[PDB]
Amino acid sequence: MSLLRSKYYDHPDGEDAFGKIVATNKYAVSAGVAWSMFDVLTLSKPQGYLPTLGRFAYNTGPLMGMATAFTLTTLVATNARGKDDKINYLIGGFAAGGVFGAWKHNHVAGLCAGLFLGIAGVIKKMSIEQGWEFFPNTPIKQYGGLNIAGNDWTIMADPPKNWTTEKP
Amino acid sequence: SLTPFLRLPLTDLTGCLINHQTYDKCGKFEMKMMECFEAYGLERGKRECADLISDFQECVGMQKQLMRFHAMRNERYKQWLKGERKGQEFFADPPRVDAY
Amino acid sequence: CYTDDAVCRFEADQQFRRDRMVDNEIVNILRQRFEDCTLYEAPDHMVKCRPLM
Amino acid sequence: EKSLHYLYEENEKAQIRLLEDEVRRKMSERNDYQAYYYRPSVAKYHRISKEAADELEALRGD
Amino acid sequence: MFNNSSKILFITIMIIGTLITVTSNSWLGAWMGLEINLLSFIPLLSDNNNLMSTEASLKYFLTQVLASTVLLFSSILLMLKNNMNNEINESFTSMIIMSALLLKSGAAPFHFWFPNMMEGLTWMNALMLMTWQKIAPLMLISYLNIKYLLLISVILSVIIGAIGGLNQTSLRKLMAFSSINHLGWMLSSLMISESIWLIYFFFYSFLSFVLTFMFNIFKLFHLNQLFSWFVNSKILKFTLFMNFLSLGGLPPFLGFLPKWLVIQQLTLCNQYFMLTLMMMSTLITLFFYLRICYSAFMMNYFENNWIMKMNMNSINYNMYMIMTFFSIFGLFLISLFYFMF
Amino acid sequence: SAVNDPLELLTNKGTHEPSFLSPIWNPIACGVAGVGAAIFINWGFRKPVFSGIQKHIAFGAIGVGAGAYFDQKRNEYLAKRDAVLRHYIELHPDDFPVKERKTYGQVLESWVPVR
Amino acid sequence: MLKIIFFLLFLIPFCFINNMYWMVQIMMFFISFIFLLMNNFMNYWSEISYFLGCDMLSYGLILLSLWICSLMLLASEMINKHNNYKNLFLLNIIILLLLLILTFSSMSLFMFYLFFESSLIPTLFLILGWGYQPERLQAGLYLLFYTLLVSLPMLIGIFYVMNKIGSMNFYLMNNFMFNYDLLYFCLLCAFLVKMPMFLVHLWLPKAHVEAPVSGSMILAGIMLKLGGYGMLRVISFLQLMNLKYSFVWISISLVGGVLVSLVCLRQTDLKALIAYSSVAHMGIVLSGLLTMTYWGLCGSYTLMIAHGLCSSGLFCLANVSYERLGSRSMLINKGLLNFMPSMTLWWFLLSSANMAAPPTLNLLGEISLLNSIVSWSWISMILLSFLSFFSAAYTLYLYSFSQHGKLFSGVYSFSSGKIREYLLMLLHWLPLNLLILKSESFMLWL
Ligand SMILES: CCCCCCCCCCCCCC
Repeated sequence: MSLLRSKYYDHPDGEDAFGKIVATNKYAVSAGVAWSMFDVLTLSKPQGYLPTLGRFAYNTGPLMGMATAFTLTTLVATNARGKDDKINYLIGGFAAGGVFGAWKHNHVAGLCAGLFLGIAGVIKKMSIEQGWEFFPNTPIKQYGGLNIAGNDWTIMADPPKNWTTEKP
Repeated sequence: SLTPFLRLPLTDLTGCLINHQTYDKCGKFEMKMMECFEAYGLERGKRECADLISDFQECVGMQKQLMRFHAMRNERYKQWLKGERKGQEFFADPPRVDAY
Repeated sequence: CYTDDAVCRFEADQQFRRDRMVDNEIVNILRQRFEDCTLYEAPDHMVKCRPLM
Repeated sequence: EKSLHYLYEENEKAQIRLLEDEVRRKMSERNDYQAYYYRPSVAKYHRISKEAADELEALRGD
Repeated sequence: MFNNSSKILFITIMIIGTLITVTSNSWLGAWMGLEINLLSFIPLLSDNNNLMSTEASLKYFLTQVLASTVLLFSSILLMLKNNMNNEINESFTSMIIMSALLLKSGAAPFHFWFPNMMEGLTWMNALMLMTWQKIAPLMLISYLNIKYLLLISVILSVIIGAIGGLNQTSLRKLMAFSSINHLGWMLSSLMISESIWLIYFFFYSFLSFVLTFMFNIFKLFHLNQLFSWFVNSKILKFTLFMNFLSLGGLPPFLGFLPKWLVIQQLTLCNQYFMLTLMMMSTLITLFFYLRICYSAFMMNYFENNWIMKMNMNSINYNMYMIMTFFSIFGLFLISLFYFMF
Repeated sequence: SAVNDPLELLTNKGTHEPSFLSPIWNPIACGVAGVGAAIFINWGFRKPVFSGIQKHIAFGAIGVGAGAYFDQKRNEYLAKRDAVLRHYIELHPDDFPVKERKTYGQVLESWVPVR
Repeated sequence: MLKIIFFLLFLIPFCFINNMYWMVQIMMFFISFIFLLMNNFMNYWSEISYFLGCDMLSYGLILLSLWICSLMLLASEMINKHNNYKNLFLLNIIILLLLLILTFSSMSLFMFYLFFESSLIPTLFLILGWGYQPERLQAGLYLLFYTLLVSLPMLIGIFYVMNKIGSMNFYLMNNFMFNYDLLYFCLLCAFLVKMPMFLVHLWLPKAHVEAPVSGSMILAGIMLKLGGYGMLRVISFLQLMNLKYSFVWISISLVGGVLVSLVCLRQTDLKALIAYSSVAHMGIVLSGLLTMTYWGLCGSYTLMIAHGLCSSGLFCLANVSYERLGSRSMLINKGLLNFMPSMTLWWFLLSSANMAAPPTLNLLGEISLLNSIVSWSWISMILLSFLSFFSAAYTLYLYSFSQHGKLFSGVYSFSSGKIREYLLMLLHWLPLNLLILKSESFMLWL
């Protein structure tokens, strides 16, 4: 029950700022901490208390830059024009790609990552305006085939039950 | 309870391992829950046996009873710290050892 | 035809295709009537072929 | 007329496939029938252990 | 199995322990069945004339003992909080049960023991490791209705098991990374339909059980041993190498059918994005399948000169060619099957 | 039929005549598969293709018997599946009601013109 | 189409009988003769027996595929004389012919998808087994992965359409229409890569230069027509999303075909120039499909059939000169009129067929595909005139530089032309000039 326990789409896009920053940086924190936890023990071990936190910051902070730049670019593009659409998410993806290019000192990564994250942004915007869900709850969940009641193969005999289908 | 997947004669020994039917105060409640778990099923029993599941759960797990007891114990110490309860009369009269 | 019926949408689509074909040679025959008016009235096709057009 | 017969057969097969899709969706939504989505739980072993504990009460003694 | 009747006894107690695990209506009976299965599978996979088989047995022992103790811990916690054998609403102890089951199954990111240990094995024990030892943890995953943790495991397994198999030229570690990639298709089917999972597992074990026999008989532990493998007719090697295109999911072979039934059951249950993520995964699996398929598809090779006759067992090569026929022309039996209705 | 009743949609009236290959396709395909499997065995052991016809006859008989048995099991499985679907429709008539058939003369869809 | 399929299924055991290559060719030409006498098909689906039937579209595509495979056996004689696994090659050709007949005779779309992906495997076998260069491994992997990467989400699209409609039959799917962007992209991108758009062509020249003539002809004459026949089936129920998203594909497929036509002017390989020539004319086919006019579909099907015939005929000429000169290029093969004077007649009669040749079916396909693009918009006039001008600029450079001028003066003695090669060139050209007398079987599929 705080401002940290907020979602990205709890408000319409462009209405709220700080909750969107906290939410998108929360997914950035989760992804960076998970990747750095499978990084600093497994490949390129730092062998120190301070370079481990340095690798944690190296794998975390640019993802905060990605999240903050994409959310601020989407907020500016939503507050600029009246209509909300997909190319706001596209230019936010290009801003996050520019943040990637500033991370890796390679413009080509910055563009290609901008194009990929813009495609991801327009697909996510199509999801949020068309109503379909990326990972929905499963409607049809087969717990078996036909005759799941009929293939009880047990050698012990069933005692008489205490329940009936007959009305009193 | 769970279900046996691809059930064989080898589950007949395993099925009677841990249950409350052997001389326990809760098992009749458990038996009643198992009754609707034989009637409604394992999946409809999670929704249509919410009363029978909770009675068995706070009968053998004793969750609500122990939360009640720890609220009764914390309020007395809270009154002692606040000064409403005197230190000489801090505890009530003890029960007889032949009781309970 | 009903919404779920497909045995009668086939017959309606086939008669629609056949009526499209029939109207296609209706327009084609009328165009050949205009062209035969143009050839037969070689110096005076601006008067005789205006109603056919 | 062979196209008419095949179209009638395929349209009825499509209608039955749609009907069984709604039937399977409503069956998996509420877990009502014993056939497809029912995950069977039995109270056989609880009754067996309670019956065995009931016979063991008679054998207590000396 | 080979060279001793006590190994047949160990196979018997292996089947007994796995069938005790999967039939248990309580987590404790499933846990003791996993103990019986571990007891059975330590002596197979141990050989004192091999220096690396004992290390592989030690890696399997440490991984399974750590995963079984976490599984009992969270089972005891589930009994402590929600006193029945299952849980009404999903919580964190169900995620600990699922994680301890995923360490047994070998799915990512708990996959790291699996191809690092498969370098120390023979081929028959590899086939027992990646088919039958995935019966007991995967069937116990079915009791847990968790979507995010299973989805993360599916995505990580199909990403890693495709990418990771590109680097190794050894056939055992490559086939282990292939089994990691086919594990993600099994876990993706585990939360839509248990029968469709059983079918994908049966056909995956069939294709594994026919691809082991080609490597067990002729002792093909490396990629260039396939290029040096002598056959008396190159059309026979061309036909025998079509099982990798079957395991890659290419129609009209048999292995298109279980992938296809998983894709059909996933699209009926309205999952599309992780299905598309598993489309890009199986192209890379088909790509490192094709490096094996270089050894038979060019029809003529600069081969070693000294070997002139190929040798095989009688019953093993007789049983191998029954299933190689059904791994190529197995889609003609699509009318015979009645499970999928 | 002015209504699409699911009971009338699912009840096998008997107007669907089975095909010529319907009772016979699975045993002949499984027999061809068995004969081809024995041929493939004889080819891989560097025998003549039609050398051992005992294996060919045994594999063909096994294929025809398994095809007939599993075709019968398939037929009872499909009969029980449609019986389950019919009984579930009669058990809950509120969720599967009788819908009135609606012709194109009462429907205004949006046509898509090219130009 | 059960009689044709069972004819080829019992034509399968002729591969295992030795010295029967020309017998399989004779009986496959007999199949083409019988399929010429089976013509009674119209608009809807006729001759229905066990999920198999055809309309005029599928009749023309099966007839083209049967003609190409019989010519392919006639074209591939180097397999016969060197005994380079002729039984396996014959079995691959017959199984691939079964798969192409079965993916064209499909009444439902899922047989079309299933046998369409099944047809990728014997083509990959032909690439990896019967080429001549070390880049065979680069060729079949590009073909397999460029097809599969876009053909795998179209299976998800197929199952999405099946759940929504409940059937895959092409007439029952004609009634519905869908307003989903990603369904449109799945059902289009596989055909947009399988028949080469300019941005996704890459796999085509790599698959064509490396491939054997029996393997380049099945990529040029057909199997790009799978990606046109798929759109001829799919665009019927996705008309609104096609009107939303046609203009990007029309712009790409009209700028390519000018850029692609300028590519062929700056290339020296004989087999690669015809490989890019397959891109430019089916750029016209792809532009004419996504305009949903009646003339666009009719002229598109006409240019599919006729372009398949002339591109397979042009790839026939690029292997006759290759096996005599050792390696093909513009520089080695300069001026072959003084070496083979009688081959030069077929060289011009099929290189002129690649552009607008006056009594051929290529012109009749091209004259009606330009109608739909001009009626679509007037902006497209500028990039069509450059397209056809550069088209006959490059395809006359092929015959021009390969069949005129001074000799190489570094070549050795080779064999002359044979009866087989002139007969092979005749059956690619005279069907282009003889089916114009009944072009309504290759125009009207509706
Ligand atoms: C090699 C030929 C195999 C098939 C022989 C004929 C089998 C006919 C079908 C099986 C009997 C069906 C009785 C209803």
